[PDB]
Amino acid sequence: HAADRIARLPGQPAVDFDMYSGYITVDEGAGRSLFYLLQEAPEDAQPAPLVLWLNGGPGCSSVAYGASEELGAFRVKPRGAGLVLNEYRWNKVANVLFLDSPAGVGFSYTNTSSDIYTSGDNRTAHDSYAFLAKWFERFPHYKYRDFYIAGESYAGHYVPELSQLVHRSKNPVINLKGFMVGNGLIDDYHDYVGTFEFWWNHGIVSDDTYRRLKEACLHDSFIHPSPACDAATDVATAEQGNIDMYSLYTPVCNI
Amino acid sequence: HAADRIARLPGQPAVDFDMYSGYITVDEGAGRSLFYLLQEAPEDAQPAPLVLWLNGGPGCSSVAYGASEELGAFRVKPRGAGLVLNEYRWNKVANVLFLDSPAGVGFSYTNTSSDIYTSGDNRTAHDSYAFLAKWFERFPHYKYRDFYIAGESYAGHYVPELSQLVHRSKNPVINLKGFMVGNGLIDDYHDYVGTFEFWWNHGIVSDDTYRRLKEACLHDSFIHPSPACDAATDVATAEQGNIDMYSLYTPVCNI
Amino acid sequence: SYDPCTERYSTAYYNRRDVQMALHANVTGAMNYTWATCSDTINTHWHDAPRSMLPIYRELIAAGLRIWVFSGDTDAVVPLTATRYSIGALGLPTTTSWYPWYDDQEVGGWSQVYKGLTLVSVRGAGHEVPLHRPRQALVLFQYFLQGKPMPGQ
Amino acid sequence: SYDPCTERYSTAYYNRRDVQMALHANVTGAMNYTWATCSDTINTHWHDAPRSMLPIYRELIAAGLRIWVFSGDTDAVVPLTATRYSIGALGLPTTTSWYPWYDDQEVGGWSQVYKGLTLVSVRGAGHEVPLHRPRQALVLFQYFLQGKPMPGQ
Repeated sequence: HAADRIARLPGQPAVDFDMYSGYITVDEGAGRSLFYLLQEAPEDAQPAPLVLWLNGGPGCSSVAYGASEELGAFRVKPRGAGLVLNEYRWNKVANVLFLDSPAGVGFSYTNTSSDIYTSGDNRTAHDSYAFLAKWFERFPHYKYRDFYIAGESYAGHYVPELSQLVHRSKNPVINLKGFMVGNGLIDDYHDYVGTFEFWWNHGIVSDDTYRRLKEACLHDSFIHPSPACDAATDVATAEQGNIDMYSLYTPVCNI
Repeated sequence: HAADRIARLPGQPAVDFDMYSGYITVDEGAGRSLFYLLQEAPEDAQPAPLVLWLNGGPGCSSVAYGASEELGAFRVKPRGAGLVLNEYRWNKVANVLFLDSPAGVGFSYTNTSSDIYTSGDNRTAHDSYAFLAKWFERFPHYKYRDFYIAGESYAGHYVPELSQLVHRSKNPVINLKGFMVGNGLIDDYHDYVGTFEFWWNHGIVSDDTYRRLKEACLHDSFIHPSPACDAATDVATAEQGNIDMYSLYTPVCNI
Repeated sequence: SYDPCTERYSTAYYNRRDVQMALHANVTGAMNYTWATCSDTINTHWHDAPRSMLPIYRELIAAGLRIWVFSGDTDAVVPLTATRYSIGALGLPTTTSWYPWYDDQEVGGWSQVYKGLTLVSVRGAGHEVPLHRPRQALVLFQYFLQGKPMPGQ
Repeated sequence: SYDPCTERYSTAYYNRRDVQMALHANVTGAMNYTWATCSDTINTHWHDAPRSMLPIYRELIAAGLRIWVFSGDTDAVVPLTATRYSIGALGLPTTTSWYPWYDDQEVGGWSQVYKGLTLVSVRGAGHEVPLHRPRQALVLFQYFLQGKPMPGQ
């Protein structure tokens, strides 16, 4: 674990808390290893809970997002030149563990190159569980700590799925207290439903397109829409124009 | 008309266009007179159309709003200390006529004090028509000009109502070309309907309250809601909290 | 840059005797009441007010007048959906389906052209469009005046 | 102050050999591919993905776990209404109806407490809450951690 400690990152201001990062092997046979980043809470906040943070995609990295442009301790300067402190980092209040998942995302990797074409909720959940078990073994001072799993987007899937293994697992070292999901997939149908209504109520699609979507997509999955569904969304996309779908009232990056 | 000319307003930067303001008597018997403010387009833009601008309320002044914190040539400094030029004023492109209406609003007035308790769409429309006719007589260089009526809010009522008299009027001096309505009352029922859906889609009311509103108000008028309707909206208001209902994502004035 | 207290200022400014003068307002000093942005009395003593304007619309539409309706999309008082449903009740036919309109390189909002009416939304604007989205509100006005559809690209 | 180009920066920063080093990343220099924020392949080669999470929710809810769901209200990708309808499908009972929550004197967003779940909206935030509403996102996290309802007044 001590080997995982980070001294100072390039262009990183001096701080009052520690950080670690490194790989954990989740599938020996396959050669699947996951990269993590642990940013701890300062001493005055200790002993703080342990919070596992997961970004979605699927295929998106928790370090990239969560850690770097969201709740992580720092923000990257332009041209990836340096770091600035995130005044509102969540590590002000908890021990935050960022997990690049699944294998192949961010810095995580697979020895078995086909891994990359067979990813899924099950394996992802399973490998994460593994990661956890091993991680704790390497950070035994974390055993028994209050533990929470949190994430956003596709992680609406990852969080509870993992939460479930864990809970069922009957792993006594992991004190799972709950989970938190931000803007996440919860139920395909309902989500599809609320999605369209929201768009229409935001003047982002036409009446017809609103209707086309409700008719094409309500029986699909968000991740695996039917071809009707995509045809529909292709239109919606044309209607939405050059706006940032993830933040309606803010500008798009011009670079 | 020349008597209506304004030289310079207090704390008002120097400009390249003229302005006028004064009263027009719309009901001799009653002693009802309407105050107006005409801000003209600069020479290079002339001869520009004539645009009558109306604010809503009902009971709100076009000068206060339209002219002063919206499309008018200037903006008032803090403490009503002065003026700044509105870089995007509509008088950059048209001759803009701001009308305080009805009598009793802003600077407009009534000799008959009960006027103030009997206001309505009909009279308002009628007095405006009168105002117009007379106004043109005083600004004869405006006769035949392309003319448009525009407004927002309750003016969703005023604009087309007036537009209609005018059109029907068969007044040959007024070249009415059309009207434009911004965030305005168009149809009570539909508006009520879209209103609630919008709120719910903006996370401003609960599911129950959303339902309560749809049940209490759909048969009412916006201006004269039933007591069910208000009871409902009283809740909605409690749910909305201290936000600016007219601009969801912006701050409220703290003074 | 945005200032929610504007009405405070106006009310100050209009109550000034020098401004009233320059305005030719309250010539005789007779108006023995303070100037306010609205009259609560009128506001609260309102009479006739038809439920629908749709018919006037149908009329004027037939009369061939130019008709534009707009909506600041972050207003909650008389919101976009309200307008959408209302206009939709006119049952007009579409000439140009909902499309994004631009101001330079940004989406200023959206627009749909019907046979006899143009509907325009202003992305990010509250109730007082020319107050929250001044640059875009001006664009809107110009196209309306030219009787030209809001611009793509 | 807000910067939509953040991903540009990260991608730069993570590709640096000094940062990888300090991170203990790509120790052997073996990873013969550039670091990216997402993997399009995985992204596009996705397999199993149940339609609903509701059952896990029911489970864990019964198991007595703490469950919070949140939503940045100006996100269009996985929006608020989507979440509203989804949670509503759980049919849980309300312990505290929808109310505005505050951060100092502002409304940070809204919240509703059910029997076994807390739902929280973050007024004005896009998909990445801690990016668009950093101050409020932090408040959210603290209350969750304390297992305490978002604050009124």
